[PDB]
Amino acid sequence: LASLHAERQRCFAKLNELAHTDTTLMNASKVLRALQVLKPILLEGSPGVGKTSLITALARETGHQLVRINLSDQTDLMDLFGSDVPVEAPFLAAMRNGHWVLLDELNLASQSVLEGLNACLDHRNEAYIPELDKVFHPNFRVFAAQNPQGLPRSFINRFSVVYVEALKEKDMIEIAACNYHQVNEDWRLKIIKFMFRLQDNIEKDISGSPWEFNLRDTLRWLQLLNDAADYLEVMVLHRMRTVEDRVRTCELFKEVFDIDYEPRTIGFSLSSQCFKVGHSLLVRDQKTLLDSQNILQSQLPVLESVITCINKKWPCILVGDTATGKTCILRLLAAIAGAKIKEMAVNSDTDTMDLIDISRKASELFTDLSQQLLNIVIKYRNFDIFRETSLYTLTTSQAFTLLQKVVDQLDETLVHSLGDIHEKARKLLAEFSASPAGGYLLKAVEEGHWFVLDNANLCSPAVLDRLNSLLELIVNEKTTEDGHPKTIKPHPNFRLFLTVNPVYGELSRAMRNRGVEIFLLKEALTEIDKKQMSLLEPAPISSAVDTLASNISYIKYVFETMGNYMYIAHAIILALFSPRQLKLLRKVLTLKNLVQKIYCADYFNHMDLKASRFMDIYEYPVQLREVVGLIQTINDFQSVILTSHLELPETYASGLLFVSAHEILDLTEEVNTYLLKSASAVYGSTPSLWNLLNQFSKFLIEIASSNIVYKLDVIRHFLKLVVLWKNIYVWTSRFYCYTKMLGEWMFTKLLESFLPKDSLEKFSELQTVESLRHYLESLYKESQILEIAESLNSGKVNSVMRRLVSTEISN
Amino acid sequence: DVLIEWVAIYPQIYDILEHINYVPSNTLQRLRLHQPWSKIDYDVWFLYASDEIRETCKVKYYGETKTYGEVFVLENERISQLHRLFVSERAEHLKNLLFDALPLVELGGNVFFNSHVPLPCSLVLTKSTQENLNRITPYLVQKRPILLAGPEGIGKKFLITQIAAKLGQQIIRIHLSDSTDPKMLIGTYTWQPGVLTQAVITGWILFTNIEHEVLSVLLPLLEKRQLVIPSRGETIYAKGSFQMFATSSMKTKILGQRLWQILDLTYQPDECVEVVSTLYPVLSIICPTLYSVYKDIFDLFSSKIYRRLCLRDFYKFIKRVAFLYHKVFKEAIDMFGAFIPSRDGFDLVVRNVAIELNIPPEKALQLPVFQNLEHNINIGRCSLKKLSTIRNSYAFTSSSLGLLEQLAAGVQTNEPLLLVGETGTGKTTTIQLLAGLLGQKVTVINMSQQTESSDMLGSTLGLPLHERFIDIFEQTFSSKKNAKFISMASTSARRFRWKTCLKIWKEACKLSKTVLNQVELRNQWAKFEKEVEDFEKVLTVEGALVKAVRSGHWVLLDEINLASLETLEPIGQLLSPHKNFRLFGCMNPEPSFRSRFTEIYVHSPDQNLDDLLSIIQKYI
Ligand SMILES: Nc1ncnc2c1ncn2[C@@H]1O[C@H](COP(=O)(O)OP(=O)(O)NP(=O)(O)O)[C@@H](O)[C@H]1O
Ligand SMILES: Nc1ncnc2c1ncn2[C@@H]1O[C@H](COP(=O)(O)OP(=O)(O)NP(=O)(O)O)[C@@H](O)[C@H]1O
Ligand SMILES: Nc1ncnc2c1ncn2[C@@H]1O[C@H](COP(=O)(O)OP(=O)(O)NP(=O)(O)O)[C@@H](O)[C@H]1O
Repeated sequence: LASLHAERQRCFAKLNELAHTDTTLMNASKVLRALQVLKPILLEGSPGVGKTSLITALARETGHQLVRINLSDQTDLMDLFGSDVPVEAPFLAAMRNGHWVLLDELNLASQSVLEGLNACLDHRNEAYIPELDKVFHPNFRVFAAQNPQGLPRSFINRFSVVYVEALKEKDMIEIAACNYHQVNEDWRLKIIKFMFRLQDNIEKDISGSPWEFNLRDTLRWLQLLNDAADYLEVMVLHRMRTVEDRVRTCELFKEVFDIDYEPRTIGFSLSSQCFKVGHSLLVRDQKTLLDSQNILQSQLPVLESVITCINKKWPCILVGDTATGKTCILRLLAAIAGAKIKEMAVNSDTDTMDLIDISRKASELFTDLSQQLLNIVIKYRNFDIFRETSLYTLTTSQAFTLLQKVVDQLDETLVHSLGDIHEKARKLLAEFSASPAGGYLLKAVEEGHWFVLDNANLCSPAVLDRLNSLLELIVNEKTTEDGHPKTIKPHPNFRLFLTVNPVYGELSRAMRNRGVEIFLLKEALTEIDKKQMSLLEPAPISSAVDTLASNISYIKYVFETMGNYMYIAHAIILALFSPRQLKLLRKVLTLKNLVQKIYCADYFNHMDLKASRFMDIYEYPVQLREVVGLIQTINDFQSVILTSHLELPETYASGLLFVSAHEILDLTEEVNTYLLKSASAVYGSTPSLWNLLNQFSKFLIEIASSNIVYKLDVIRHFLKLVVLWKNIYVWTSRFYCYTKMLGEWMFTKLLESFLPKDSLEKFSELQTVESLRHYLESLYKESQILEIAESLNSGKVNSVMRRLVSTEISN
Repeated sequence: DVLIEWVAIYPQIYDILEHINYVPSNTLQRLRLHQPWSKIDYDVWFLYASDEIRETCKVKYYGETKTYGEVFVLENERISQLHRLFVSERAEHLKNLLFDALPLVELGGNVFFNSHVPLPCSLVLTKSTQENLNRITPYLVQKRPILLAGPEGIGKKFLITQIAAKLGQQIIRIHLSDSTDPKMLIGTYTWQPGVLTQAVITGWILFTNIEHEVLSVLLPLLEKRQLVIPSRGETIYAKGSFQMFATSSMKTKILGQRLWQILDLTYQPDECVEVVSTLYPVLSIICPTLYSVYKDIFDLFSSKIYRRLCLRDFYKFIKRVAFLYHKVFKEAIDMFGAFIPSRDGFDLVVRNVAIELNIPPEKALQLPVFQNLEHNINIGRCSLKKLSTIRNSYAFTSSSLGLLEQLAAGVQTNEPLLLVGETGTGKTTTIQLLAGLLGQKVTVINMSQQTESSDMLGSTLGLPLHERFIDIFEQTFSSKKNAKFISMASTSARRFRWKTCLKIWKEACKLSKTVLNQVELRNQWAKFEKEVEDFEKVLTVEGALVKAVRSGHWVLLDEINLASLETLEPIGQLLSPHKNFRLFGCMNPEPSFRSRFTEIYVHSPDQNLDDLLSIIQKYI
């Protein structure tokens, strides 16, 4: 451990008894001390780094060329001394011209090339046995990548080993200084200290895996921050699988970051141009898969965390445990995205050549002809003609009928764009009577599909190593011709999505240290289990991957999940459904029947300038492009409305104010038995109650429809009077006390209490606290309705609506 | 026609009736064509995109009314109410009612329609097997991949076999193993036909020993009825009855997720009726008295029970009793406990048997040479019509007579047989009685060294050839003192390091091209170069039991008591085309291989205090 550092001091004690970055400069100072003695320099360091600590130092070293000799399996000694020409070289040039010869992966050598490198390592000119007698520049120091350990004890005791250490914490801040443009700098120091103490505390207890927690994750969180402290915790502790360890990690997050890691509830907003969940959108643009698995709403807490990982072009790792649903996560994600999922089950002890004869090309030609005809008939839906017979033939060696295909390719500009691939491949296919000579990911890395290395726990370390060479893009193949790599940089829409399981061995620490680990588990929420196992029941909730169906689905659900009442009901119901769903509910035209009146009155005045506050209020904070979600928008700024601004919450209560106002106003138009007597005595005698009601209800409808009405927590105090006028129209002798109560809620701006001042002074010209009873009854019943709707929003029992009304229930 | 109305209501019986003859329509091809893999090209509105193309296309006459596209929500509850109503048996009566517009409607446990053929249909029952056929009618109608994990010896392979006999299906039964290549999966090159690919091509199928990574090579078929043909490059539409049923009694595979597992169960005493069903002239309960004798054998076992009396064992006793009953049979069950390494224990088995039998014939308990002319065997209440007579030391002692009579009784019945002992001469008795009957061929596969594949089934060749030809052509093109070290590195690299020599071929081919009686050698260097390039692209059998079973040898699998898990040999035993094989194995002292071979112990045929005079006479 680090106590060896202390013991180094103890070592230094026995020494004393005998008597570009910062830490990177210390390691480079060690390598400079190493070069003072003529031997091979080995990098005896922990993994994750690579030879960058020597790939960079040559630039600061006296013009020393970087012979990065990537010593591998297929590497003969004749590929390291050469010169064998019939008369009638990188390691060779490095033996000729002096250079830094970076020998990568000595442990992966063939053990005579190992003997050749053992021969070459002499201080004096080499006199090789194995090919030629000797191959004598006289400073050609050769550095050695002592890879993840293997090496022979003679080759690994003739060299010199340099211990490459890790990164220091203030030095990690120095490395973070290249990212601290869009970073609160103290929050940057908090993220760095959080990852450091997280690994230092996780490496001392029960929590299972190796639990790497490296600096690449710190820089990943920092560069995740710059695209707007919650998302950092979400995708840096969704990857703790055991829930008890997740609780302990949240406790450590409170210990360091000093907050409460209440889970931001996510929600499935699935519109046409975008499907989005919880601080993550997706470019849902041309759709290939046409799948058969449903939305799986309980997986919504992690389906987002890979969707963000699908957008940040990070390495997708749907890691975790078996049969919990992992192929369906990536299936549904790139199914809604349409990103052409295609999978390779790399656990069959497959090889690196497996990732990177006439009739095979003929069948591939028929399939690609069908694909291009499909994309053709997508846009310009005009074609038919044996072209449809050409299509039927396309989905149908004795392949002479393919020549008939080219005849159909024989007989416009869209036809020109199709025949660009088609006539070219078919004119090549004219050679289907000629001489033959007979990749996996290199198909998808050059096309635009999304690749799924499924079940990929146990294939090989080195296969995933050659994958991780492409993880960080340019790909170096070997199926090219002579001397050129030709890396394919078409990575746009090409995502390495790797499943795993815990049954076999875990993914190796390199690919763990260079990816976005994302566990999964089992929850089975209510509508989730209703829709997943729905083959007996009548309905799912989100029953498609097409939004015009999902709208009528959820609108058929929550307008059927509804089971002085209907106020908070109609308010929350017309508060949780989407605006597109609001238009749809109007289009689809007990309490749901009366909601059509609320629909007409809402399209009159749901959010006239309340939407202007929401737009301007919504606009200052980072916000979406359109109007898809509302209560999820209310739930979505869950840290922001935890900033006490309440820009989104006050709109929610204002909606309740408008609906309750409409109820009170229709009741007052009905006012247009003792109250019946006073309202009649508009036309017992000498009324005082009727004006005392009608003017205050006019004050209500005034408070409904107006700029400061938008600018009006105080809306709760007005709603207290709304419940009060309700409770007096129910509580319609006691006129003096009831008037004193109305005067208290006035004692709780000019006009909205001025009308109470007029009606009260008129009633006093004529002239218990149970308002808290039905008031707290309304608070509690709306809290119940808030939970019953936040079910159909996400499925966990908490909300910004819920925490707000809970703190209101403190009063 | 409109019976696709109830298309996915019941299982794919309606889809199979469509696969007889069906066409599309607007809402029809909207409905039935949504299967897990196709290419649409008739209405690709559904699959082209989910934007306002698909989000706003059309749908013709959804309840005979024309909504737009998302009438899926009109239908993905309408079909779900039917899927609820079908939980309320007469479901197949409703399906046969629904077929009201007369094909090969097979009944069964529930229903089928596999219009291929009937079959021989042997293995019948009206027992716990009827409840097993009830438990497996459902998924076989639903065409998910099934499995079966009951306890051993229920005839689950025979259950699936007779189930396929109720169908018009031929269960190719691949006993996949932990040494399987992708050959009988798909074949190979360096383009082969393939076996699993052939059944996928032609169309049920059965696999066994699945429990003990090539499972993933079949997982493409299990996700959807199509395969990963990597070389030919075409997934196969498996458009028949390709139900890839398996068998193993555990749960550890991906099929534990993927395949709809099921649990068989068998009431063993109904075997009493079963052999009564099987052997018609064993209608006496002397059969069931022998079942009681098996129970008494179990009670005597429970000096060391290295065997377990089973319904397979009782069926083999019924087999040997059937071999008898052409013609009492105390000797029959006396053979049925011959695997008993104490002769006192043999006597106790005899006492148990005589308790089940009539009075004491100990005369039979210690009871001949031959009548060896043309059906040239008659040894010991058992004859053998030997074939193509060929024949050292012959007809040894009374113990040898007993072992020969026991092996005769085994050979007449077409069973497996072993002999555990200490001499290494049960094989001598085996080859002796082989030739003394006829001698088919003693294919004495000593199965203790070549572990498991070389019994069952099954490269510097061109390298020395090309080393010779390139030595000759560099002798022709270049010179001795000129290309000397080039020749020496064409040599030292040729001594079985056969991939750097590709460079010594190629660069010499380059200089030979630069060397341009003449044109003949030019084409010689050119063809040598092209052949070397074919090899340098290439640089990056017949089983003995199979040759026997096609030939007609005697499979003397010796030393099975020191082998590995080569249980594919027991599967090949469980296969039993043939005329007269002889799997007379030879142990030497396995819980299911050694419980499937009707064994006969040896009694060290040297000890009678004057029988050594017989072998001493034949030797001296
Ligand atoms: N949207 C969904 N619709 C239906 N089933 C789903 C859905 N999401 C998850 N599932 C469940 O997950 C299964 C499909 O994913 P799954 O088969 O578990 O992949 P996987 O087997 O977990 N790959 P692995 O990680 O090796 O186990 C289904 O059979 C259900 O049990
Ligand atoms: N209903 C039946 N009708 C006729 N024979 C039957 C029936 N049920 C069982 N048997 C017999 O029971 C025996 C079962 O042994 P067998 O199938 O040969 O090995 P096995 O039991 O399949 N080994 P395993 O596959 O693991 O069960 C067969 O010989 C069948 O003839
Ligand atoms: N049917 C038979 N007819 C004649 N002799 C028989 C017969 N069956 C067995 N024997 C005798 O049984 C003995 C078998 O012994 P054998 O196995 O040949 O000796 P061995 O010690 O194993 N040979 P070795 O491998 O050198 O040790 C021989 O004496 C045979 O003659």
